[PDB]
Amino acid sequence: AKIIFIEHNGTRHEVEAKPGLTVMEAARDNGVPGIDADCGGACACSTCHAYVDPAWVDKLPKALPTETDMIDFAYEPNPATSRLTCQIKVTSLLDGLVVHLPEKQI
Ligand code: FES
Repeated sequence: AKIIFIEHNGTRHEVEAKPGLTVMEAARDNGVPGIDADCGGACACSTCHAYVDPAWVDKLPKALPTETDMIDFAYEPNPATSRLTCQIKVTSLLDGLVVHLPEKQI
């Protein structure tokens, strides 16, 4: 599945990710800048935060309380598009998924 990461400045990064990996791993293992992922996908750091493109928000699983509580700590969270990428599992249906990276991670 192809996953597209776009930095806050418009720089586009494309990666191919096997179903089963998380979007965070897809970015981390392929050298995409803008994602720190300090806690390693344990949903406890909010440094894997990204804005899902509106065209894809409804195609993703609903966020769990534990995730939303963490997003509150993220840098400039967006109520409609913000997600923790380590909580998004890649599947063939997400082929073409577009994710916008924030200016900074906290
Ligand atoms: S990598 Fe820490 S919450 Fe996603």
